[PDB]
Amino acid sequence: LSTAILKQKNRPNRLIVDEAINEDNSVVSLSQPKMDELQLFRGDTVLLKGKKRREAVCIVLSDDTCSDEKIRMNRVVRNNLRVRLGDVISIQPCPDVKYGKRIHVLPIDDTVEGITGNLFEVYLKPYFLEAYRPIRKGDIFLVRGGMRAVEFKVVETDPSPYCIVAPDTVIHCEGEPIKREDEEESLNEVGYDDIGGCRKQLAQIKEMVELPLRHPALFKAIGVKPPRGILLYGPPGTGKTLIARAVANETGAFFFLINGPEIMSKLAGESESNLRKAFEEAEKNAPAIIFIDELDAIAPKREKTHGEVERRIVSQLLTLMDGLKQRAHVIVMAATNRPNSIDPALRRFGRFDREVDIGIPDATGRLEILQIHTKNMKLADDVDLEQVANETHGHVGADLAALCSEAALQAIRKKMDLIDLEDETIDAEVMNSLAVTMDDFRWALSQSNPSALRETVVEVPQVTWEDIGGLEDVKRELQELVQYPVEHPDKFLKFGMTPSKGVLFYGPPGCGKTLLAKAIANECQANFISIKGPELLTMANVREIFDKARQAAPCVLFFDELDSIAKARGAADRVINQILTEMDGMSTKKNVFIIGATNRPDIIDPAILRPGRLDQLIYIPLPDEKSRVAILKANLRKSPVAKDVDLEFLAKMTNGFSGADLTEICQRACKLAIRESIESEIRRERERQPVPEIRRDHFEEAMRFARRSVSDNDIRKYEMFAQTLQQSRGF
Amino acid sequence: LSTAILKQKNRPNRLIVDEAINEDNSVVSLSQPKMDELQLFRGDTVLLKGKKRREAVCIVLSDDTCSDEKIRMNRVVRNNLRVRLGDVISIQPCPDVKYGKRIHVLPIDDTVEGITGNLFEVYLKPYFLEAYRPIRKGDIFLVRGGMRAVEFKVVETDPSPYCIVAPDTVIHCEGEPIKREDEEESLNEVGYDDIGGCRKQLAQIKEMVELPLRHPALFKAIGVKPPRGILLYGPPGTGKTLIARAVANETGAFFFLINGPEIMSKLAGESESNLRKAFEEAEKNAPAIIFIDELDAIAPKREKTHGEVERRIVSQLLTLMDGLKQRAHVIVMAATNRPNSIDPALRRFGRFDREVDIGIPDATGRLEILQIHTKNMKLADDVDLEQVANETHGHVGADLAALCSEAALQAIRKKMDLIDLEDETIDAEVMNSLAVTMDDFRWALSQSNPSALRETVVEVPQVTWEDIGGLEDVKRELQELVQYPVEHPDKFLKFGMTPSKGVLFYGPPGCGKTLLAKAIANECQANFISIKGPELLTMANVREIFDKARQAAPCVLFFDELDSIAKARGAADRVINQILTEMDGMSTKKNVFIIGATNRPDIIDPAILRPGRLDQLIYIPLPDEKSRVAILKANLRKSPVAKDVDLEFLAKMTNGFSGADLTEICQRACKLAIRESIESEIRRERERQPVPEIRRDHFEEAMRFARRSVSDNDIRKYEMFAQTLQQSRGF
Ligand SMILES: Nc1ncnc2c1ncn2[C@@H]1O[C@H](COP(=O)(O)OP(=O)(O)OP(O)(O)=S)[C@@H](O)[C@H]1O
Ligand SMILES: Nc1ncnc2c1ncn2[C@@H]1O[C@H](COP(=O)(O)OP(=O)(O)OP(O)(O)=S)[C@@H](O)[C@H]1O
Ligand SMILES: Nc1ncnc2c1ncn2[C@@H]1O[C@H](COP(=O)(O)OP(=O)(O)OP(O)(O)=S)[C@@H](O)[C@H]1O
Ligand SMILES: Nc1ncnc2c1ncn2[C@@H]1O[C@H](COP(=O)(O)OP(=O)(O)OP(O)(O)=S)[C@@H](O)[C@H]1O
Ligand SMILES: [Mg+2]
Ligand SMILES: [Mg+2]
Ligand SMILES: [Mg+2]
Ligand SMILES: [Mg+2]
Repeated sequence: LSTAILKQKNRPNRLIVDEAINEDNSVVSLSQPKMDELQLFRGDTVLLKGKKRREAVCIVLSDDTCSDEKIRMNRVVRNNLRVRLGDVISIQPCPDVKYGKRIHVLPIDDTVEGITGNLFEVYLKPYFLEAYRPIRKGDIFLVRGGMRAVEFKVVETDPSPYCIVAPDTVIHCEGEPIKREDEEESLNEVGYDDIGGCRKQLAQIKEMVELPLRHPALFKAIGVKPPRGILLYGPPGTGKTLIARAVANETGAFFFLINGPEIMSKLAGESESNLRKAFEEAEKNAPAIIFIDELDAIAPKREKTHGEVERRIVSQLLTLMDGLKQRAHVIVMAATNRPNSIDPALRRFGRFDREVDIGIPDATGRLEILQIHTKNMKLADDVDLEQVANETHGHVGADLAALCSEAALQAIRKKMDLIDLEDETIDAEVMNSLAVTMDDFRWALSQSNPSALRETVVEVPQVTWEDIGGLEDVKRELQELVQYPVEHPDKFLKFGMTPSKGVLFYGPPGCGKTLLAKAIANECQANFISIKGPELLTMANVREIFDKARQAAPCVLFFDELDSIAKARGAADRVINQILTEMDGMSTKKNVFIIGATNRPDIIDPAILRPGRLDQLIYIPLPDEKSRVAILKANLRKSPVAKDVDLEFLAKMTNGFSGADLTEICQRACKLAIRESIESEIRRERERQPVPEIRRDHFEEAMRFARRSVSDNDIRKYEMFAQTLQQSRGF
Repeated sequence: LSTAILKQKNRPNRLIVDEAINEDNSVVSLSQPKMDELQLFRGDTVLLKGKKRREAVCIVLSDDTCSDEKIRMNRVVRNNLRVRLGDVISIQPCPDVKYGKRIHVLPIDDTVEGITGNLFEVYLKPYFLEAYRPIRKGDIFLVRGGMRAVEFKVVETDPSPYCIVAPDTVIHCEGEPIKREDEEESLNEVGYDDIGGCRKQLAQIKEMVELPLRHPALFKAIGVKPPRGILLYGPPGTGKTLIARAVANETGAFFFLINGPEIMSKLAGESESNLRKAFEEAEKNAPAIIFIDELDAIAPKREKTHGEVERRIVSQLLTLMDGLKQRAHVIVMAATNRPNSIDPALRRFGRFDREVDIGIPDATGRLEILQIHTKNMKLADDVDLEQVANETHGHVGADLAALCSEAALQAIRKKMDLIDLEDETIDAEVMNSLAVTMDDFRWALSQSNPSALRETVVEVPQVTWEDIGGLEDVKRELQELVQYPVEHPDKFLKFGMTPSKGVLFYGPPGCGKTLLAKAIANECQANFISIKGPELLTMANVREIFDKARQAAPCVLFFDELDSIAKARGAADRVINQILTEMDGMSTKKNVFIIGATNRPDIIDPAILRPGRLDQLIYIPLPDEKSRVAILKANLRKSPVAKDVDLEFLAKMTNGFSGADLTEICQRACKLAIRESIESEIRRERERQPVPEIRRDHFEEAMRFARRSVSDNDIRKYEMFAQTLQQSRGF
């Protein structure tokens, strides 16, 4: 699997956190059989490994009420490891823990507000009375005393980082008290759990970055060289910088961060000095990561660049990238939202040759993002994040963070009648009551302008075969053309046939060509890329479409509305010839399928049909009576149709209708039902100051206005091309 | 021959390595007749020359069990020469070897891990006890002693580089111990054996570079001046830098390396200083090579350049190139992947006038690359590198190195369930078991995006006359037009006729024009360049195509789908007029053949047909019955067709079918067989929870759906142009 690196090892050292019974900050309880397997004894000091490299040293005890697979700890231990209930930790024996020489501690500010008592005497001394509590640098623990308990932070240890607080150890609380904001900033460090919708890409990053650095011998043994340069790219706001901070906070390697604007804001000469210093300091620390965020800020195309300093930065960076000895254990990551603006010399072998695409999240990916962002918001109980994830079509992670911000602001606007902008301090009874409801999310949805609306979406469609009425033969052909070479490639090797990767749908308008392309991509669970003819004529970029379909294989590359390009024949001639050239180079990829659709088969370019490009000509015809019943059933699945409606009769009397004409009939019936329902409630309001389902009368009224969208002469010509389209090339 | 310089001289001094019997690190055994021919005696110290200029001094002995053509040595001697079993060395008498004054040695780190004993006393003294072992600087030898033997490196010799370790010689092991990584980096130096698919180009480089430098008198005697500038060019990743390191590590000349980005990363003034210093230091060392890697980094087109410093670098380089006295014995090599971005003044006589094209490797060349890269990988036994070489179509050497990396990573992913990313050290039982299987290579193939897919391939096609059915007369014409002027030029001089270098294939679509062009290029063993019409209309660059066909002569330059250009008549007018101009200038090359194909002969530009451009008009017609049998046989060669299938009957009932229509019939039959086979196995799985060959029923079902791709009126018009196409020019 591609995500095997992210899988939990499920070792016995892994344990699940539980709610403590009597265990204080410095002890943890386990089941006795667990120590028997782990050979742990009583009174042993143990080391806990958690999230974001956080550590803790505590005492392991025996619990007869502890589960085998779980560990016992209080909320303080759960806090110090950045772990939560239900999360997994690791445990290992901790030897060589010596008595503390001197521990430097300090309290949290908001705990010692208004308190003038001696912190050491009143709080620290009783808590450290012969208990032999093991502590580590950076730990936070709650100490009772006085009217209110105060938390303290271990800022320095003698020795570091583990020590035992003996009664002979010197405990001192001098120094500037620790602000809660300082600990709060460290509490909310980014981790791999703060990225949603990037599970596959996070697996790639771990293999490319964390594996060659933690286990360089694993690559020397298999006799391969790991990459030195990783280029994260994607649209703006998709979380490349967020992944940078996640790797910064959850890697064992030394991490150096370079900002593009930071480097180029410096004078001519301090930029190169800072670049050289970054790579030098990364080589001094053996396993290191250099992240160059906004790579295209410092390394644009040398052909398209005016200043001398910009060109000297790019050459300096190329030199430093080439100067990595491959024995230095330095990996250079970079992020960019304009991957094609980067100097081509920086994307070669040995320099940023591996690329990770942090693309647009899909509906489930962006539901995961929404849960991450709302995880600390005060949500109401009626808010359905699954729904919000479904309407947020063109949103990226930053668009969803902005959407949650706007929802919170709408919630505040509903409470401004209770607050004032000029209060010295806000009311206390409005904070606890302040919650974001699903209505605020609907409002924020109506006002959000996504930044990723105008760019190609590559995802499995939700259109299913059940959305299509009839075309059972075409469904069989499409399965045998798109699914068999992908699912049973050995069959195609047995008979020596190579599969054809192209299909042309043609026929009258509104008969289901677009639905068929999406439905076959959905059944095969293949990514779907749709490029309408108008999008091509308003566009170098055809090359990016085919490259995008190559990266996302198995893919169905749909070229819809080819008739729009054909009518434009100029720019349309270049577009078609580019597409033909790409389809010739595309034959290598055995799992990218190209589909074209046109309802003007008389003007299609004959070269499109050459054996090897789109030689499978499938004719989607105007639906017959049985298919019309099926179309009407398929369109009305989401509608409450009353049982007296005879779809058999509706399909009998609509003779030359398309699938889209039948959809328009159902649309009119819903419009009549909505009008009747709206009139009914206005009449009720009129008297005070119904229409649950679409009935047969609505379909009668809607159908006497039915207009047939394909002429009889049109049907004749389409039937003629059903026989003579393969002959269109030649004369 | 063009590769005569690479041929082994097969001198008596050449010997084949053998597995030692009793020979230790300082002795080598030979057959007694070999010394009789070589006049070598017993106890003589001898010098061994191996790969990458490595040397060794040892003692020659007499072996009655040694072959005449082979030499005896242990693994230590085999290691010190960078030679392997089956490889050839050279031998010569070594006189004037004096006693050592002081030899500075040091051990390898991993050999002395955990060992605190005295290296000299325990190891070095017993091994050097009166044995009079001859040693050289940089030698590595294994010395027994203690619980574990330790290897030592000779870092300095008094005198250098040969010395005799007398008992009176001072042996000392002080100094920082030698890391194995340091020796490992020197072990894996690049040599001419680390380049695959460039045998012809390596021969060119040796003649242009290593011959004028080793034997300048050989050029003064024949009265010619050797070139001073060699330009390696090719697509990115094709191994130009690799050849640079190979020449650096396997030439007797002083080698200076200049990096384009290195030079231009310096300040305005240190760049010119570094260039001048490089050429000065190359002239101080008499036979020298200056390699300027990434030439286009420092020397772009002065017309297309903005900075003043860039233009001063180009002028500085032109001055230095012109300043080579031709008596300095300095050769300047350069590499570039944009040979047309270089200043035209640098490709003139006396400056980079010789060019070597490190092009795309072909199937056998890239099999050689794959063997080089996997030679230290742990491959399984089922991996077929010949197959991988066949699917990797658009790959260059760097794409194949990346492909082997991805295969190794897939192998690791299959073993992550046994390893952990957080282990302090990896498991030992998973390394030895970790091997790359052919399944990992198929996966890496499915994910590889080659960088050389979108560029012209120049190679001999695999299409053979047996792939074509019928057209026996056309095959005779093509042989008499393409093969006779190449194979029997004296015949064409006898009769005073000059051959015509152009052919126009025309006729109905799908009748074999593309196959005929590839088949004649394959029979003549000529390079084949194909330029489809769409590729031209999406493109200065026509000039590069004809230049590329001129460099690769004997070549068949195929202009396929000329009908696509004709229908576009603009950009198409410029393309045709450019092609016509090139065909006029192309008549000089007597061994570049141009072929055009069109299935719209009614709109071909009449100037194409002028006597001297494409005046040979060959009409490929719609196949007759006998040819249809031949086409069906040719298409089904790779398919398991059952014997009851009557191809004679199939061809009888398909009357007006093209070659491509018959191929489509065979494709449908294979699709029906695949569907039946897939249904059969699903039925077997259905009952548990066949179709070995295509039978006559499949061809019956497939043929009732057969559609004829050429109309009867189309056939009439094509037959009319079979008589009146030469008349198309004039009115
Ligand atoms: N995949 C994601 N998961 C969770 N939060 C995300 C994700 N992507 C974006 N966000 C949020 O959006 C914010 C902005 O994302 P960034 O990390 O700046 O994206 P970006 O790749 O840097 O885009 P740029 O810098 O404009 S090219 C982050 O701080 C997160 O709060
Ligand atoms: N066979 C069908 N089954 C169900 N709904 C259909 C069918 N054909 C058309 N429709 C409906 O009519 C709409 C027309 O879209 P399609 O027919 O898939 O695209 P089309 O064939 O290119 O025709 P266009 O887009 O109007 S030119 C669909 O979105 C459906 O709502
Ligand atoms: N012909 C070849 N034989 C063997 N290995 C090769 C060959 N070509 C490339 N490689 C491998 O691929 C790597 C990349 O080759 P390079 O030397 O970078 O090619 P290149 O010509 O320098 O391309 P540039 O520098 O981007 S223009 C080499 O280090 C080898 O490991
Ligand atoms: N005479 C033939 N013998 C064998 N196979 C043939 C023959 N003619 C056509 N084919 C098959 O049909 C395919 C069509 O390719 P060609 O006929 O060589 O190209 P063409 O003549 O330019 O016609 P196109 O490419 O369809 S416009 C070939 O790749 C073969 O698979
Ligand atoms: Mg950013
Ligand atoms: Mg549509
Ligand atoms: Mg290079
Ligand atoms: Mg062809």
